[PDB]
Amino acid sequence: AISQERKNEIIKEYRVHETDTGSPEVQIAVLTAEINAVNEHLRTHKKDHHSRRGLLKMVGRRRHLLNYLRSKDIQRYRELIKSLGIRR
Amino acid sequence: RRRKKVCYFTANGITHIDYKDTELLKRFISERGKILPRRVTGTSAKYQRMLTTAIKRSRHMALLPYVKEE
Amino acid sequence: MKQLLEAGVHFGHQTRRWNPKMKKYIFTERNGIYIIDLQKTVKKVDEAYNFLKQVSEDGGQVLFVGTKKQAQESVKSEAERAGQFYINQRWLGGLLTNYKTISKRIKRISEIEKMEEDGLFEVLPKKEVVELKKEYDRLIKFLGGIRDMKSMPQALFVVDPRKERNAIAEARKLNIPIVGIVDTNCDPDEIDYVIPANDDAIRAVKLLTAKMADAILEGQQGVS
Amino acid sequence: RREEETKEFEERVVTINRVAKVVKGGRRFRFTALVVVGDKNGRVGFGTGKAQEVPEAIKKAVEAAKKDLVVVPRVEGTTPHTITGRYGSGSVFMKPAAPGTGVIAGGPVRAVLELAGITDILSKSLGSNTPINMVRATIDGLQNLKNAEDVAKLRGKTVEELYN
Amino acid sequence: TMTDPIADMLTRVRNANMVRHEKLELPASNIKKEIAEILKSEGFIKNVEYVEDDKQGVLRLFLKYGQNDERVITGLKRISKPGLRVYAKASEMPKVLNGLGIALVSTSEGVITDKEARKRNVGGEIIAYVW
RNA sequence: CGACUUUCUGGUCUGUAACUGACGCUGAUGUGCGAAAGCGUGGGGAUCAAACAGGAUUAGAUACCCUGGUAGUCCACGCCGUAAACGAUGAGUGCUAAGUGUUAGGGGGUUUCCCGCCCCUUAGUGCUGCAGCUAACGCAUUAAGCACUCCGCCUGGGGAGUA
RNA sequence: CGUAAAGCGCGCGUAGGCGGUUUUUUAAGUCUGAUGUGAAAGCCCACGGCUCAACCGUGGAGGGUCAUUGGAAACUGGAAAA
Repeated sequence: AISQERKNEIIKEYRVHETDTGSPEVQIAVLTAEINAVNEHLRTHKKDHHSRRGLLKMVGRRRHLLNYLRSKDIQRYRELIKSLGIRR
Repeated sequence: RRRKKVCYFTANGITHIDYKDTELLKRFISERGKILPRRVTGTSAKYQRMLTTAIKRSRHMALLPYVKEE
Repeated sequence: MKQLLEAGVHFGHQTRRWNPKMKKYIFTERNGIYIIDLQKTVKKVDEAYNFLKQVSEDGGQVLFVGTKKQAQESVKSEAERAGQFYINQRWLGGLLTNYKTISKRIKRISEIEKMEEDGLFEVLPKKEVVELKKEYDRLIKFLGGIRDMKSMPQALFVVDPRKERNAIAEARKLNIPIVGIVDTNCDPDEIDYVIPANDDAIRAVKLLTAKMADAILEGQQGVS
Repeated sequence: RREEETKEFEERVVTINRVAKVVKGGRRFRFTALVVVGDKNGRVGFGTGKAQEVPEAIKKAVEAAKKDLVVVPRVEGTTPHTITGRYGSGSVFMKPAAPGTGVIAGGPVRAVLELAGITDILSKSLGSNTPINMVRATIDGLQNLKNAEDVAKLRGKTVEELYN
Repeated sequence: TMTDPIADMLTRVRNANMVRHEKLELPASNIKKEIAEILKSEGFIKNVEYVEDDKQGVLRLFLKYGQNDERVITGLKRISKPGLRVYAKASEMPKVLNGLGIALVSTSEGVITDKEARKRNVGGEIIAYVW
């Protein structure tokens, strides 16, 4: 939808430390949850324009940040991709 | 604004009504059934946009006629 | 001269729109109007006093415009006391760059005043006399009493810029040093000898005109 | 502004047109002619005017020409430096030249520069070919032209450390 | 995203010329301080004053104007801009306005006016003319 | 995009500033959406309305005019993929006089209580206008000004968007 | 590139182009010096000789997006750190 409760719950395990709120690992995780949610609703409703526009924008941003973490660090990319089971 | 006195909202807020207070239905509407728009009442834009849907719902209740000409 | 107690008469201006170029003169707006500062007013007025007196020292000549209402009765008094030519009404199109018409105007005046002696009125049909009398009346009225304008002037005084754009622009075309009262709603940089003072007040304009007349007079009575 | 008939002068006409005003019935025309005026020693000015006849029109243009005047910052019989004039798409471009070259430009602008007392100068008209706009652009370029003394006073330093 | 800070400073300078205000504000930089110092050393800048606050800048400069309120330069622009960077040898270095103007140029030993750069026989990447 | 209520769902701004520390902008090719009309598939058709019928005007009117009137306008899924699709103004960033409003906010003072008032800050949303700019008209912080990066495009008209 | 021909309808975005602030570092670009080379004839300059010129000769300069190598590190670029 999403909900602040489940968001705040899931970010605690993926945050790099307790006090942080950025750390795109957090962002990649919440974006992945968001894209699955919107994709389920978009399969529920085949025709619309805001949904697919949104999905494309968030996928683009997720890829941009995922590529950003590919140059800052090299293990983080791997641990996230095989933990979220994403970016084949 | 050159319309009537501003800040008519001094007697209502933050949200209203929707149907339980005829004390702000009949003031803001005419005698034939028509709505009084913002120009004569002097109220704000937001309160007008709420009272619009409010009468839409209240005429649904049969508490209020769509048009009262007889 | 200027002193702060004489600066206490000046208060407020007309407030319909204010040019952002002269915020520096503004002290602090209050009661819904803008007021002009007075500390710089004394210094500027003292200076303009000095320049006007210097103009008078060499035997100068200055013009007085009073086209605005509630100023004429003071403008004529101070100019006639001053001993220099004067205006309180219509500035006919061109009076500092159209010299070929001013000479003919004063020449027509010199012509048509004198025929009253040898017989002008009733000495002929009603048609011409009724025309010439109204001609003389309107000429002296809307031109003024000025009949001594002979040598092109080197400085001018004005009552208001906002009404008198066309003449202040004509003077800029003739690169003459300009001095005159400056409302807070007028172009500052069109005038080089500024006086940030009020103009609506009858007493304010009266005192400013009296002081300027005394300045021009003091400078003229000395060897020129 | 401040016309003077005290210096020497050289009248010079650029173009004449037969210009018409159409009314019901006939067709009214009034000749036009532009002129440039200078003493070819460092002072120049252009002029325009219109009348029903040639001599009266050109006299009007000349008498209006002295009223607009140009200081013509000049040095060594050449402009101090190179510039580009621009006025209403009538662009123009000038550049100094070694002595013995001479003014090379279009007819009107040649007359403008020959009559402002410049001997050797390089330039080429651009954009529009109508005499009036390029002549006015040329004069505009001369208005915003500066010399070594005109700048050395402004900047805190002096001449002989910055010089052409 | 700002593509070029030199373009910003020169636009600020010219836009200060068109309305005439003694003071202007602009995020500083080491190259910016150096070129401001050379601007003051030519004579175009009345005074220079760097300040520090979080984080960079902000360089405050005091303009200069003639007694009749006349702008000193008649134009000001850059040459080396992104995409098409430019360079200049020692002999090939251009004399804009000759002595009149100067040609700011960055060299292997530092940024200097056009003159010294041709005197020492060391060129560099030009940045902006001024005149 | 203007009927209401709910279910699900995408975006925007302000403040905050704790946080990630340049991760940004433009962006060929590629992909998708894309007015109305038009088409495939099945219904529905109360109105309105191409084609068409009658009459009237009209030298003549298959046009306007009046009365009907099918497809169509409607729905559901696909199809196509142009337009004066405009602000005839490409996107992103920074700077440059003002005043006046409007929409959703914020800070402060004035009031026993601001909800009554004012000032200040935002962002859009307008107008009048200075500098400047333009063939001129006009643009003017919602630049067609002052610059930078990137993309698209033009190099006379007809031929011709034709082969 | 408002109206004159010229901003596609717009959106998501690859390749590419471009790049906030500071420090250290590399020296690829850049700047700078040398070395070899850019045939000769030709262009230009200077001189000389055909009676002069044309012409020819002589010598010089000039000519690389050139290679090697000695230095500089502001800027572009590479690396590392804020």
